[PDB]
Amino acid sequence: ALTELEKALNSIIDVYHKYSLIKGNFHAVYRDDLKKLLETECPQYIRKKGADVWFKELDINTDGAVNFQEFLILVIKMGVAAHKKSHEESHKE
Amino acid sequence: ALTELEKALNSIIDVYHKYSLIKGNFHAVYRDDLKKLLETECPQYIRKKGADVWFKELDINTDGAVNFQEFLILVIKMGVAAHKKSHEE
Ligand SMILES: C[As](C)(=O)[O-]
Ligand SMILES: [Ca+2]
Ligand SMILES: [Ca+2]
Ligand SMILES: [Ca+2]
Ligand SMILES: [Ca+2]
Ligand SMILES: [Cl-]
Ligand SMILES: [Cl-]
Ligand SMILES: [Cl-]
Ligand SMILES: [Cl-]
Ligand SMILES: [Zn+2]
Ligand SMILES: [Zn+2]
Ligand SMILES: [Zn+2]
Ligand SMILES: [Zn+2]
Repeated sequence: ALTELEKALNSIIDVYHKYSLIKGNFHAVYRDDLKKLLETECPQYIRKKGADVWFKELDINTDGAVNFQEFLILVIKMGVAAHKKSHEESHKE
Repeated sequence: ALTELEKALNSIIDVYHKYSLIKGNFHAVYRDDLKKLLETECPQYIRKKGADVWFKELDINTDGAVNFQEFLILVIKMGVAAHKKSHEE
């Protein structure tokens, strides 16, 4: 049996693999792959920046693809934004 | 509606609040609280480091607790490790 934290991380892994297995290297999310990822998995405040802008920022080692480690940058920024908004809703700030 | 990615993040947030709401400042996880988190939410290869060792690593500003930002360090390291180990055995 897995813990909720373990199942959450495996879910994030499955989301990445969903788009990394589309073509080419199995641990590479290419520009067009990331576009479909943003439109399907991400909310509007993430989408508005566009796939081209996100791809350029996420491609840390500049190899023309997004690996899982680079993908976590997007995941964490979403997590922070989600937590920040929920914190601002519980408190009438 | 919520995407699979959004739900996973909410679960992670819920996991942190589960231990931060125990006592004192509700936005802070203390040493005993972290030990509880590690023993309940984390796999063996993560636990083997030690609760005291993990706490010193996570409490980077040394205010005596792990806040949400510091907690994400653990989440990131666990995520990388889980992915790496999922492609083994
Ligand atoms: C609802 As809260 C513990 O993020 O202030
Ligand atoms: Ca690929
Ligand atoms: Ca890259
Ligand atoms: Ca607390
Ligand atoms: Ca701290
Ligand atoms: Cl950005
Ligand atoms: Cl609170
Ligand atoms: Cl908090
Ligand atoms: Cl592999
Ligand atoms: Zn919080
Ligand atoms: Zn609060
Ligand atoms: Zn506040
Ligand atoms: Zn993988």
